[PDB]
Amino acid sequence: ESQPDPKPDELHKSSKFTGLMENMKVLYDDNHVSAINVKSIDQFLYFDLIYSIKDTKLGNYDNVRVEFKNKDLADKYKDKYVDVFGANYYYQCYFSKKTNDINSHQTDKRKTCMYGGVTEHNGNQLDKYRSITVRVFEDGKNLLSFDVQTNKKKVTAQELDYLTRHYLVKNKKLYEFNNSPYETGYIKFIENENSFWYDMMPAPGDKFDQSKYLMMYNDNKMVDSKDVKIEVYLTTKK
Repeated sequence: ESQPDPKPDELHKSSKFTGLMENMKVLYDDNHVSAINVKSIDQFLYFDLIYSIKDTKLGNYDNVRVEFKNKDLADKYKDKYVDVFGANYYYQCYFSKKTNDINSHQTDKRKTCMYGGVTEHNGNQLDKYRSITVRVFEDGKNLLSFDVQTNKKKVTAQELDYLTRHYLVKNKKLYEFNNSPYETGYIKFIENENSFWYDMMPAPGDKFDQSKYLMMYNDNKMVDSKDVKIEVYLTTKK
């Protein structure tokens, strides 16, 4: 089944967001969580899992809390080896680790947080990368198309959304420090006779809540990388 295209729920307008657009841009910039074949090492609340994933590139985190929509999802992946991929946040992130009074001077642990992004490792690997075409519509016209790549058979929508928006930040300035050249944007995922979409712009007002925005990924929704198609619909600002 297909989510109706926007107009019920009309889209967020970037011109009515008066906060710092950088706080959206940073979620789809170069840095993101990516780990292959890792297992949970702890749990804070009953609907999350904690991973020791080090930020080898900048060391901004050593531990990542992954939050899910419900207990069933955390139970499904607990203690199993998985791949993790997603957009992380810091300012609103908190968790405690249950290391049983720990030792070895745990100290100086650097934390970050995310939602969903988890797929089983075993069985889900392709030998060679798969390409997925993204068609971009600007004011109704398809003026740009490009591909994103994944090595997973079942892939989260979060991973594909990140890769799509990363290209558009770098090449079409989708988000800038204090504005966007686009008024509205949505990303649409098509998988056989199912389709769904996400609003790409922040809610109006002077503050952007990163955690609430990223919470949409807590369903861990997945698509089959061989069947999915991506469309992006942007409208330009006056």
